[PDB]
Amino acid sequence: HDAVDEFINAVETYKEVEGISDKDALKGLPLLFKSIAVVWWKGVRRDAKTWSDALQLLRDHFSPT
Amino acid sequence: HDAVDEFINAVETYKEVEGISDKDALKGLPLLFKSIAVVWWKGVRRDAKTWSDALQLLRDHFSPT
Repeated sequence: HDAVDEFINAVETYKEVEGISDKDALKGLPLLFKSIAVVWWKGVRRDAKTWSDALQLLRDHFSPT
Repeated sequence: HDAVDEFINAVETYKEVEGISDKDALKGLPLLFKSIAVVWWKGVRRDAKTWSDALQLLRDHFSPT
């Protein structure tokens, strides 16, 4: 139940829900989740001041519009 | 159910299971999950050749010994 196990569950859930192949996943998912993680950390070191505002922020950054 | 939502669930599960405060979590968890993500990507661009070997790898890197 450590952080690494929860990280892997996220990646594997996403691979499953999106029906991504093992080959496309190996090629693509490490950089995608690396980008998410960097953006989250970047937006906390820049702006966010709260825990709820650190979560919400990452969403608004990957926004539908 | 996108990647960002699964990422947030991982972080929030970890915060909950470990009983981390909002203040310690804001300060600490973005860099921790950023590190995990970087290590995973690093170990795929270096060594791993398979999907099961990309998962397993990240574990062995955060190894108990």
